[PDB]
Amino acid sequence: PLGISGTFNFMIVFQAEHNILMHPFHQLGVAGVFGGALFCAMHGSLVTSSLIRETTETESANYGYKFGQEEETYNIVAAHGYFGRLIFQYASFNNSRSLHFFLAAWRVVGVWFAALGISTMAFNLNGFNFNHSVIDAKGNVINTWADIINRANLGMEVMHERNAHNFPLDLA
Amino acid sequence: VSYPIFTVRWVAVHTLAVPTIFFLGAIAAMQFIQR
Amino acid sequence: METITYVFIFACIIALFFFAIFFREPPRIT
Amino acid sequence: ARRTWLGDILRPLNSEYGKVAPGWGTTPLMAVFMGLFLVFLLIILEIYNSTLILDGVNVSWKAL
Amino acid sequence: GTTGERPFSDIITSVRYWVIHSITIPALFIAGWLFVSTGLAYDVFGTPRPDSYYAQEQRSIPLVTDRFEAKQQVETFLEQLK
Amino acid sequence: MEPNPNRQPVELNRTSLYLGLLLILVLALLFSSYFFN
Amino acid sequence: MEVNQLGFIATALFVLVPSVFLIILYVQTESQQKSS
Amino acid sequence: MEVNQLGFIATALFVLVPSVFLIILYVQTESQQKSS
Amino acid sequence: TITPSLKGFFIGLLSGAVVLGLTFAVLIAISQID
Amino acid sequence: RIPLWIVATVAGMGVIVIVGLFFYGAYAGLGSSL
Amino acid sequence: GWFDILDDWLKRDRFVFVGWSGILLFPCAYLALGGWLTGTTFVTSWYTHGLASSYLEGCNFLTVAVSTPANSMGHSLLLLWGPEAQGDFTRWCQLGGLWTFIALHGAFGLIGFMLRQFEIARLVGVRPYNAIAFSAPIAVFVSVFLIYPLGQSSWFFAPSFGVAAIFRFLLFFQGFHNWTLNPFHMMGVAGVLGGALLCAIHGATVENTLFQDGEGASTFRAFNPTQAEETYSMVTANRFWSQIFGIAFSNKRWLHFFMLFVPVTGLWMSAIGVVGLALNLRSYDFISQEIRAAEDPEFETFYTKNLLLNEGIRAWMAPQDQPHENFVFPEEVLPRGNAL
Amino acid sequence: GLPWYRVHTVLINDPGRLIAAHLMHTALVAGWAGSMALYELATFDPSDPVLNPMWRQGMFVLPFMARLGVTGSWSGWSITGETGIDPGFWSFEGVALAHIVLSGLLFLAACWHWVYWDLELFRDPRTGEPALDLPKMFGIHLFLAGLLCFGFGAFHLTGLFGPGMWVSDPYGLTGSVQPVAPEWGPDGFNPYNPGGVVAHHIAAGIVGIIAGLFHILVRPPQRLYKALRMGNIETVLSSSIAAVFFAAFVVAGTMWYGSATTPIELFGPTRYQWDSSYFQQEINRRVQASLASGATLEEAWSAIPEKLAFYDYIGNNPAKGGLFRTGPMNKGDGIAQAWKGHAVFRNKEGEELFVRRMPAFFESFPVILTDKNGVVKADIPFRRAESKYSFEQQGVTVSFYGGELNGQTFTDPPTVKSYARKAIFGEIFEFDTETLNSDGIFRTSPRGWFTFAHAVFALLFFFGHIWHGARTLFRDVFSGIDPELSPE
Ligand SMILES: CCCCCCCCCCCCCCCCCC(=O)OC[C@H](CO[C@@H]1O[C@H](CO[C@H]2O[C@H](CO)[C@H](O)[C@H](O)[C@H]2O)[C@H](O)[C@H](O)[C@H]1O)OC(=O)CCCCCCCCCCCCCCCCC
Ligand code: CLA
Ligand code: CLA
Ligand code: CLA
Ligand code: CLA
Ligand SMILES: C=Cc1c(C)c2cc3nc(c4c5[nH]c(cc6nc(cc1[nH]2)C(C)=C6CC)c(C)c5C(=O)[C@@H]4C(=O)OC)[C@@H](CCC(=O)OC/C=C(\C)CCC[C@@H](C)CCC[C@@H](C)CCCC(C)C)[C@H]3C
Ligand SMILES: CCCCCCCCCCCCCCCC(=O)O[C@H](COC(=O)CCCCCCCCCCCC)CO[C@@H]1O[C@@H](CO)[C@H](O)[C@H](O)[C@@H]1O
Ligand SMILES: CCCCCCCCCCCCCCCC(=O)O[C@H](COC(=O)CCCCCCCCCCCC)CO[C@@H]1O[C@@H](CO)[C@H](O)[C@H](O)[C@@H]1O
Ligand SMILES: CC(C)=CCC/C(C)=C/CC/C(C)=C/CC/C(C)=C/CC/C(C)=C\CC/C(C)=C\CC/C(C)=C/CC1=CC(=O)C(C)=C(C)C1=O
Ligand SMILES: CC1=C(/C=C/C(C)=C\C=C/C(C)=C/C=C/C=C(C)/C=C\C=C(C)\C=C\C2=C(C)CCCC2(C)C)C(C)(C)CCC1
Ligand SMILES: CC1=C(\C=C/C(C)=C\C=C/C(C)=C/C=C/C=C(C)/C=C/C=C(C)/C=C/C2=C(C)CCCC2(C)C)C(C)(C)CCC1
Ligand SMILES: [Fe+2]
Repeated sequence: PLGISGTFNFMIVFQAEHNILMHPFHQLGVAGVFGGALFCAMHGSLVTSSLIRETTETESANYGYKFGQEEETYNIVAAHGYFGRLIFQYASFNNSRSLHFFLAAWRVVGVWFAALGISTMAFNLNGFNFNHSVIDAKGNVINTWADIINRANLGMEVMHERNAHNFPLDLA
Repeated sequence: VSYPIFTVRWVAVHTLAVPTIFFLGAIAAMQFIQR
Repeated sequence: METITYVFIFACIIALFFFAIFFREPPRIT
Repeated sequence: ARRTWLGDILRPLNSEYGKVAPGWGTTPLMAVFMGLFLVFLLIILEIYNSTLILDGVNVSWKAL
Repeated sequence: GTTGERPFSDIITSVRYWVIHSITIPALFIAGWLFVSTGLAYDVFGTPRPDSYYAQEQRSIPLVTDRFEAKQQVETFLEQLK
Repeated sequence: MEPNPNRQPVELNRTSLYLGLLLILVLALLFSSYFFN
Repeated sequence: MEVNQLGFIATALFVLVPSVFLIILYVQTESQQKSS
Repeated sequence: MEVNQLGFIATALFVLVPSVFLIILYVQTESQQKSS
Repeated sequence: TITPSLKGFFIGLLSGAVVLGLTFAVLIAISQID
Repeated sequence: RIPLWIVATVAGMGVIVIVGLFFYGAYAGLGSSL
Repeated sequence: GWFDILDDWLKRDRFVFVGWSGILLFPCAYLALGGWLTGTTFVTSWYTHGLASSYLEGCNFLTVAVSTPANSMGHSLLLLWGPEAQGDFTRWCQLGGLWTFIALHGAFGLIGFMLRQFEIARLVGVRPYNAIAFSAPIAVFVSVFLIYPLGQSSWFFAPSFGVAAIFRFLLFFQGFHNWTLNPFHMMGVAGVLGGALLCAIHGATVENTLFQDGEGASTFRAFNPTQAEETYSMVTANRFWSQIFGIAFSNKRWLHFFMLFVPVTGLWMSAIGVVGLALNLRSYDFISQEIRAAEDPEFETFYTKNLLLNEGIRAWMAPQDQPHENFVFPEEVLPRGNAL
Repeated sequence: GLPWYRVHTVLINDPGRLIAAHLMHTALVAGWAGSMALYELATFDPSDPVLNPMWRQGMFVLPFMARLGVTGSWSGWSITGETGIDPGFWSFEGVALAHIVLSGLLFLAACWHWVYWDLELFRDPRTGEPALDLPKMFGIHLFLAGLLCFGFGAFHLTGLFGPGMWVSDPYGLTGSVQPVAPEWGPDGFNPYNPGGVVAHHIAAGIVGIIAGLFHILVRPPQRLYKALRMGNIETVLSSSIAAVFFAAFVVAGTMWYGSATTPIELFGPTRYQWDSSYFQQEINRRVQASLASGATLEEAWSAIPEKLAFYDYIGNNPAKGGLFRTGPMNKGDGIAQAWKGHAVFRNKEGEELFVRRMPAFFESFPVILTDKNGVVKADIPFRRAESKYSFEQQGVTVSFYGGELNGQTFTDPPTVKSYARKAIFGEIFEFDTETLNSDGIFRTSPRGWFTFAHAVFALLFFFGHIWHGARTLFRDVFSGIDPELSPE
């Protein structure tokens, strides 16, 4: 539903009927989003960290640049030369074209899976489900840390849309 | 030239590679603990 | 009352869109 | 400039800007109080946390 | 930047790597396995084995009640417990 | 009554101001609700 | 609608006080050329 | 004390809105020399 | 007064001194071989 | 000396075989539901 | 010298940097990775949640988690050699412990690692700024793994160090703290989410405004690692969005900076928000509504309609989630709509 | 074009104008004290230290005037509930009329250090420029601190020169401000042990004086002064913000968990006091003694003291509040007017039952009456069509001992229920809500707020620490990266 608290609703319900949170797709979704949001701060971090010279301390360091510059403002070599070093040296990017690219595709690819996640469970191929999947000898059941997930899930299933549901199975 | 086998780099790469296979074996082992 | 407060913000902001797009400081190619 | 009553009365204390003892000098005795300090906090934190016990020393509202 | 620490392709592609390792790698793979098979891993980390999570009759959970005389608890549970 | 040197001017350009305003107008729009309880 | 009483002075002042700051700092600068 | 409700936003805004104007117009001028 | 807990701490301090101590010594050692 | 690709594929299959084991292992594995 | 020898050594290149920092980064950080790992593979978490937390027990990747200390301990650091465990690595492994471990050792890994970001940074003549941005997580990890728990009852209610066990951490908030409706958390997603776009866009926006300066179908090699030459026309930029979105990121110091801000900022707004949850100060409230929720039994907003979901999440999970309370809810007391 | 955050940098050098700065944030704070101080003072009600002690009224600043010792107002009343004895000038009003004049003058000393900004003292001899010696400057101020810290430690709290400090203990509470004797024995560390405080200040004072001298004399190694770039004031800021924020987190701890630095009555009862039925168990003991001592169960509870039942009311358990639940605990459950009586719920069979309380986490909650042994004998159904344990079908009932209800019993299924649901909150009470016009929802105690205060505050400051520390040390790269490249 188009509105702020509406989304929250569309959500909490879903979890309940799709266990979305336990869905391999949404994962790869929260994956990139979190990533991009981390990379967005990474690549933004480095650049400004190897920014270059052009200012006083009174002046705003940001001023050191003109629209339509011919050469980039940052010192890429002194950047990779740092980041690369900070754990591994080779898990770093010298290939600005590649890096800026990595930024593109990561967020944009995970988000897709995600977009597909909803679209996947759209026809009921919900997230995983391990309720009662872990048991001992006698069969006495050992709750999986997912059984709680599911417990809190019922609390949701039950309430959502009280009055209409005129039958045992939320088949829709 | 002649670069040592006991490298800073190596101590690390090891602390990991030893357990990992120790673990992986442990796990592949569990794969059958029925009953 | 308070719903005007919501609508006043909502609006003066649409106009902060006006200025920031049309009376925005231009990109000077030098 | 513009000195005055206190301006002169306090000129020494502010004078020796760069006055710096040579080398590493005192440092060691710092690091000795330093670590000597840690255990203080830790020993306090740990009495408090309830990890360090003592007698007539059970941390509670009760305490008269 | 100028880098100079003993190369990788070298040894992953090295004749000696595969000969020292071939024998020792599965030594760990095997070692781990045994750790599980003996069933010591369990006693190693208290981790109960399916055969013994709940006593036979009881239906309750062996939950640690008091943080200070906890050691006892565990026992007295692991105790009556099979 | 002798001028202190450190009298540097202040800066906030035609744009930064648009953001500054977009920054407030928003939270204002966000918190308003919670400011009404 | 039973709502908080400072809603106006709260939300409102929240807008006009910081905003007025930025406003000041801009026209204070756009007036370096005496223009504005 | 049962008083009018807009007392604050009324009296208050009455102060800060025109006042802010004058404030602006001053520092907008005292900044001709870039000083301020 | 040397409560099993207190003794627990000293023990902890000693282990702490041991890991730091062993660590620096080996460290000054290898740094010295260069 | 030993060709690089040849170490990759055999190293890989292991990950694909070991990982494969893990999926079987979830069906009869303790964590199954039987 | 004597110091500088230690310095000189540990400080220069050798591939995997190891610095004045490393001394605490590497050790804490290692144990930490291990700390979590061992648990998932071998350690159980039964004696605290009556819940299985190890491959060994049969748990899967998404199941395994390194518990969290029973509500019987509270915030006691639960020391291996402390009064509670008494250096009994099996009981200490049983009373959970590994938690405080993983968490505390870990807590340093960050402190330590950020330092490293400084060390390597002050040594390479760059702006530490990266190290700053990194507060983003410290604040989160601090508040969310130490502060919040420290504010509540026991280490128990603290995160779970699990895959699913951590998802529980969500719902549980939604259900009890109704976090979802907390301004602060909001900017928290306003920044992460907002930033991700910022990332995915600058990344691609750049790629396309790339000067063909190579020959053929491989614009990935055509780039010069060697010298200064704006690879992406900043001009073909603004004149693009300026016409497609109305706005132009004219400059790269700010663009490549504003990207630093977005996240880091929101995160903090999250860390604040949760700090709230520490002392149960939460945004569940919303009087204006609930007061009128009393009468007018026929007026309904999503807020309430949602808020109700929460109320179910409580009643059902609390009994099994919070075992140490031995909750008991008879068939009747449980809230349900007509049908199921 | 100098951007705003950079505008306060103006000074950095020129300590002259800076003094006038701190000379202000100082004349601006002091003021705020006397300020809200007056305010809270313009609203605190003394009428009853029993059910309307400050902390409920949403008192935040006046709670301290007690710690230190100001118990009363020039209007013949106190916070203990005294009579005839009225403090000297130094009574709430004073404390305020006080800081009010303070800030007021500092504002002047303030607008002085500005025009008169260039002084000899701020000018270094050998150097042709404005410089400030810090490596010593610091130790000096230190010397004053401890000198004072001790000057206070032994000369105030000990009661030797001045009033003690607020203290009491877990009964009543019967708190008051009495003199404290520093007890250095090991239990001086039981945060709770008040004595454990006077002992620390008298003791840390020593350690400060010595240090000051030491740092007023000794000079810093060129190995440190080169590392900690001393001389560049920028470093003293990260070198302090660091401690300040930590100083926070400690005040955040002492506040939330218990501590003799934050009492039980000057601040909302601790949220943990209710976690463990501290208040009901320390009660049952007394109503049990009184009981197995030859007394009517009635004389029994009518025996228990007002204030104490009250503590056993979840409505004071700091947690229950809400981040936006805008006010003083009173426009919540209302104004506590009195204790109704302990509500023991009887079965129809005669069996005694208990209302299974509401754990701090839930705003919502289903009442359940468990048999004295955890079994379930009563609840308030939701399905209600398959109810097996309804009050009505199990004939639940309620009697009352103590309070004002006393010796009375209620039988009608409605009220019996009701009384229960309100029992899930601890000790039932009678709240006048009309006067303030409460809402029916809980709010958090001062203790609650204060914690969340030196919370987000301290959690932020470490960011300043990380920011200035980083801008202290890299004041070099600060400008640009250095046009030169390629080596490394
Ligand atoms: C933003 C920048 C971030 C920088 C990051 C830097 C990372 C570096 C990390 C190093 C420090 C982290 C590890 C510290 C662990 C300390 C262990 C602890 O917690 O110690 C454990 C104890 C807790 O005691 C509690 O006590 C409770 C009740 O006991 C007390 O009360 C009872 C009645 O209820 C009884 O009377 C009893 O006798 C009495 O002792 C319960 O038993 C609880 O289970 C128990 O945990 O705390 C104590 O004694 C110790 C005193 C507490 C000091 C707290 C300092 C700051 C953190 C706390 C803030 C929490 C509040 C936050 C508010 C919101 C924002 C801050
Ligand atoms: C509080 C008062 C005080 C202050 C502000 C100082 C300040 C100083 N002393 Mg000092 N000193 C004091 C009291 C004090 N001293 C006392 C009482 C004694 C005993 C008489 C000394 C004895 C002494 C000696 C011998 C020396 C000093 C020196 C110094 C200077 C060293 C520079 C420095 O601080 O970097 C050090 C900065 C740090 C160590 C910061 C690191 C701390 C962090 C990293 C801890 C980690 C945080 C972690 C998360 C918390 C763990 C706790 C947890 C387990 C609970 C500095 C100016 C040195 C000097 O050069 O003098 C001019 C020196 O040689 N002092
Ligand atoms: C210094 C810390 C501090 C603390 C712990 C308190 C605590 C308290 N004050 Mg208080 N107060 C303070 C400072 C403080 N005050 C100051 C500096 C002033 C002068 C402006 C006041 C003026 C004042 C008045 C007039 C009253 C109180 C009252 C109270 C009590 C009721 C709680 C409340 O009103 O909070 C309300 C809680 C909130 C509003 C929570 C959300 C509000 C903000 C913090 C959320 C947004 C913050 C920020 C703007 C977000 C933007 C960030 C940005 C990056 C976008 C409570 C004991 C009341 C009282 O008990 O009797 C008078 C009351 O009437 N205070
Ligand atoms: C602890 C005391 C303290 C002092 C004396 C300073 C002093 C300074 N800081 Mg600073 N800082 C601090 C704490 C402090 N800081 C903390 C705790 C943080 C992190 C939380 C920072 C983060 C920080 C950054 C990122 C920067 C500074 C900068 C500065 C310098 C100029 C910046 C400026 O004044 O902006 C002018 C301030 C304003 C225009 C005010 C507007 C900002 C908000 C919206 C005002 C809100 C406060 C006000 C409404 C009420 C205050 C209530 C109070 C309880 C906070 C100046 C030397 C700048 C600097 O020198 O460059 C490195 C700079 O860039 N600081
Ligand atoms: C959040 C993590 C963090 C990070 C990334 C930094 C980073 C920095 N701090 Mg710093 N600091 C921190 C937390 C942090 N600090 C805390 C919690 C305090 C307490 C006040 C300080 C106090 C402090 C001072 C006084 C100074 C700094 C300074 C600095 C800067 C120089 C490096 C330094 O001083 O040594 C880094 C120090 C450490 C990494 C501490 C080491 C951790 C301890 C010693 C290990 C022992 C803990 C123990 C074993 C744990 C057992 C747990 C037990 C309790 C159960 C650098 C930017 C300097 C500065 O910026 O001035 C220019 C400076 O003078 N800090
Ligand atoms: C989605 C979650 C998330 C993950 C897991 C993550 C992971 C990481 N982030 C890093 C960096 C960063 N993240 C940054 C901003 C952010 N990062 C974010 C979110 C994440 N960041 C968000 C919140 C912001 C957006 C900007 C900055 C920019 C950096 C850095 O530059 C840095 C980097 O350069 O990465 C390449 C790397 C630093 C590695 C390191 O310090 O190891 C060394 C020491 C460590 C990590 C030991 C810690 C031990 C402690 C944490 C014990 C914890 C153990 C449990 C948590 C494990 C449980 C596992 C689960 C399955 C339960 C890497 C660890
Ligand atoms: C395509 C790749 C490209 C990039 C994305 C790839 C995403 C792949 C995601 C797979 C992750 C989970 C694997 C499936 C779980 C499973 O099924 O294996 C389990 C343990 O797993 C595991 O132990 C997961 C291993 C991950 C540990 C990583 C630690 C990081 C340190 C590594 C350092 C290396 C130097 C073992 O089985 C479990 O335990 C068994 C008991 O033996 C039970 O019977 C069940 O089968 C239960 O599932
Ligand atoms: C629902 C409404 C309520 C909430 C608000 C809505 C959120 C909107 C998100 C925009 C925030 C990001 C700011 C852009 C970065 C930037 O462009 O920043 C400056 C201002 O631009 C702006 O933003 C101008 C703000 C108005 C743009 C929104 C117009 C909406 C109509 C779009 C319809 C398209 C068919 C532009 O240049 C900036 O400032 C320049 C100096 O003048 C520098 O040189 C740099 O270029 C720097 O980027
Ligand atoms: C309900 C409501 C109104 C809001 C919800 C609550 C809100 C609004 C919270 C916001 C409060 C805060 C501070 C949130 C976090 C702060 C923050 C910076 C978040 C990031 C999101 C944000 C503010 C703006 C998003 C920016 C964005 C997505 C796009 C603008 C940048 C952009 C156009 C990039 C594309 C782009 C790339 C490029 O390379 C070139 C050359 C050009 C010209 C470009 O335009
Ligand atoms: C705890 C402990 C410790 C240590 C530890 C350790 C040693 C740990 C470990 C370890 C480790 C170190 C572990 C881990 C790791 C690893 C691994 C074993 C992994 C994994 C897995 C897997 C399964 C994977 C998979 C994959 C990958 C790898 C990626 C891609 C995808 C795939 C699937 C292929 C200490 C001393 C502190 C203390 C005592 C105890
Ligand atoms: C006649 C005179 C005078 C006058 C006056 C005075 C004194 C005063 C004043 C006043 C004052 C003294 C003032 C003020 C104050 C206040 C302040 C200074 C503040 C405030 C507030 C603030 C700052 C804030 C905060 C906040 C907000 C804003 C809201 C939210 C929350 C927070 C916290 C964020 C005197 C007496 C001096 C004497 C001399 C002369
Ligand atoms: Fe970039």
